[PDB]
Amino acid sequence: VLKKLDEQYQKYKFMELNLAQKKRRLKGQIPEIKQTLEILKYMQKKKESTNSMETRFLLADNLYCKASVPPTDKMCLWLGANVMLEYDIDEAQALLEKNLSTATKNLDSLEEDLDFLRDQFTTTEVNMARVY
Amino acid sequence: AFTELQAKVIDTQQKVKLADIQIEQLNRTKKHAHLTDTEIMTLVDETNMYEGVGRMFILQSKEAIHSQLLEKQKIAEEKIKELEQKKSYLERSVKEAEDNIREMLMA
Amino acid sequence: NLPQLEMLKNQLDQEVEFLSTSIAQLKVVQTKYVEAKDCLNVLNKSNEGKELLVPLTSSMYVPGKLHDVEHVLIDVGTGYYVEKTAEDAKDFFKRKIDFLTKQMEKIQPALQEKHAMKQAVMEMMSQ
Amino acid sequence: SAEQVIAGFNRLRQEQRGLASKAAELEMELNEHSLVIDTLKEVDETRKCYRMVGGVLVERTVKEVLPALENNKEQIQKIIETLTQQLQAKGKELNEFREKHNI
Amino acid sequence: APKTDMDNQIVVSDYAQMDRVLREERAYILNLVKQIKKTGCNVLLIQKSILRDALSD
Amino acid sequence: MEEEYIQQLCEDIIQLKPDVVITEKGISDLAQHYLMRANITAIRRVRKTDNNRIARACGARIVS
Amino acid sequence: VEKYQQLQKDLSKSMSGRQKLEAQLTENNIVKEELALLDGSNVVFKLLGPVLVKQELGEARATVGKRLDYITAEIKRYESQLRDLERQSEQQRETLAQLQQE
Amino acid sequence: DQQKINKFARNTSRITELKEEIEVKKKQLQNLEDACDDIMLADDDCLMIPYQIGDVFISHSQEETQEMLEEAKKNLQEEIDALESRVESIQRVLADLKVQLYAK
Repeated sequence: VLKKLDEQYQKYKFMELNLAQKKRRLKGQIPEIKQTLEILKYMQKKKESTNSMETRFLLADNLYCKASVPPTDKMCLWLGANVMLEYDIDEAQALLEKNLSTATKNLDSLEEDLDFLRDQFTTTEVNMARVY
Repeated sequence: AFTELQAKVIDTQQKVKLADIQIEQLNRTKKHAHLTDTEIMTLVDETNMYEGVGRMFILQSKEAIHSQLLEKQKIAEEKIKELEQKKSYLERSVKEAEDNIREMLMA
Repeated sequence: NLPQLEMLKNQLDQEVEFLSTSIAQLKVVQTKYVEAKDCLNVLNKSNEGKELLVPLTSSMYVPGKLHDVEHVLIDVGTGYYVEKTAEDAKDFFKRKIDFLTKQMEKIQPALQEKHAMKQAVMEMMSQ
Repeated sequence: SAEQVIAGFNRLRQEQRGLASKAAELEMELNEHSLVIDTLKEVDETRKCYRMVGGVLVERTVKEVLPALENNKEQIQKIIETLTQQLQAKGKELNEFREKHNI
Repeated sequence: APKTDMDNQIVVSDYAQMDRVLREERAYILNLVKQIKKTGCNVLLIQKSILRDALSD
Repeated sequence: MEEEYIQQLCEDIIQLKPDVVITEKGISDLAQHYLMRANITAIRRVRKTDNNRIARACGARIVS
Repeated sequence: VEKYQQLQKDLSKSMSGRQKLEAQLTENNIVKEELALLDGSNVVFKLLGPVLVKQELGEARATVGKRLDYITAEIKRYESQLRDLERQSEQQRETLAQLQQE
Repeated sequence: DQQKINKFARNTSRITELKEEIEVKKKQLQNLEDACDDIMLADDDCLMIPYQIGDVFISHSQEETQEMLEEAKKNLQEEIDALESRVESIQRVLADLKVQLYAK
């Protein structure tokens, strides 16, 4: 019967592509935190204060203060929940590297969990559209 | 005549609205502006307290950081009056032009 | 016939949406110039040499020692940067706000005008 | 009253779509809660910590961080849940009354 | 440099197009300028910019 | 502040105690409305020729 | 019909980049004032490419002028391509419209 | 549906992502290339070039600020190739999933 597969591929693909949608969101969170350390990494110079180099302080997107950076070896980091925490060059090197693949994998299964909801939304609807 | 007396009731009823929630927002802004003081006031002396507005957080001493921040409280406390003053004045205006609509109708 | 009056109503709905958005955003973009204006008052105040915690990258914040409070940027031109005096930078912030201000301003004259004409079409609608 | 069932059937046909609209939204908020508790228990409490609040970055002890970090995190999940709940609890009326109104 | 769409060398339907080739026009006109003083001109007679292509000021 | 200047003059107008004020120079949508709020009938959209007729109606002049 | 659209399509396409030039052009003038204003009072910076080069004052103004100029030229680029892409649509319209119809 | 129907649709959609990522890695490689020219264009040894690392712009002679980009260039170049033949790889499956749809 054509009536089943027809109502199905629709309501497979609705929730299906949502997963291809809900797949790619989290690999979208990778480059944010992937580029992070690399910035710190070109910065990190060991046995030196990290960011000891030449800099121009970013106050805003209009104003900058060209300034002599070198601080203590630390990176104050954003943990969310309005708690900033002050890490050092390694914790940072760790914390921020950790946040990379946590964006990488949430791609997979968050797509996957509804990948059988795409079918269950589907198969629930195909009887639901036919018999009703 | 009436049109200019119609025009003030419209210009009021639209602009009387916003000031009413505007005072409300600042009453809120007074709070964290005060509360963001207490949280660093909670640390009795902290010079690794960073007062900063945006992205940059510059190191300062909590003291003037608080002196700012009871004013920031106050500043965020302030316009509520103006924003209540702007409020109460307009409701008085909408009926005036509403009246000279009606009395000049009757005359 | 029947759809044409149906067409221009929600048409003029969105111009309201667009302009209210544009003034909102041109209420937004102005706000950061005084930000660039005010952050310079702070750096003058505390001193060159205070620890600055500036963002490094996503969730990353990087420290630094304050220097050159008189050396402060104006971003203008297409791709160009003029670092300016502590005085000068705060000026063009104020400027580019005011450039944006009437830019922001006339939006609501454009904003408010588009709704009543939707209404005028919505008036004819229920007519 | 034929406006009820086709609304109900669709309101029964909507929410199985509406799972993702909830599962995608909360996930956008759920992605944040992970970074909240974890790197805390990753980092020591031995050092200083910040709290980032209105117009002010308050240096605040890690002992203040954990409660500011952990408590409200547990609290946020309640409302964001109920948030999308009423998003799709609002439409059912909209699906109910439009049938009544637009029939 | 030759006048292309105004006085100088541009090809763009898009900014990537313009930002890449903008390297070319800017530098050489400076060089062609350079060589003139390199050719020992203390004064320069430039006949009319119509008797010219143009001189970018 | 538009209110005050109307009144302070219209109170100067009230200083001569009218009801009818035929308003020629300085006519304002607030001017009659205040006078109409003053319950002083303020006759606007009017000629100074009328007011010259009125300058000869009370035998008066018109006052800057 | 699709043939009519690409020409409409590429029209506003290459129209898009040509406009924002003028705002850049506008700020190119805005910086000239400041490049006439700066003696280099505070460090002058071109930024082109992911590098931020050391920039000097005197080379910056002729640059932004060229930048002004180069951009100013780019009003003409598509204003050629405007009528180009504008025309090829119109030509096919009455055809493709009627082609859509019958 | 069928499994092919679920696989054939997912493959073309997985052809989509794989061709996406091939593309994006040219233009940094282009602009990093472009940037190697712009530092080279002015103030090289004669003046001191900050190379942009986040907000800290490392000031030195000319060579590295190009070579810095080159490091950002080198990796980005050779990433393009893996996803190139993978579209090529996954399209064969699709082109194989194409005929698997019709024969049955």
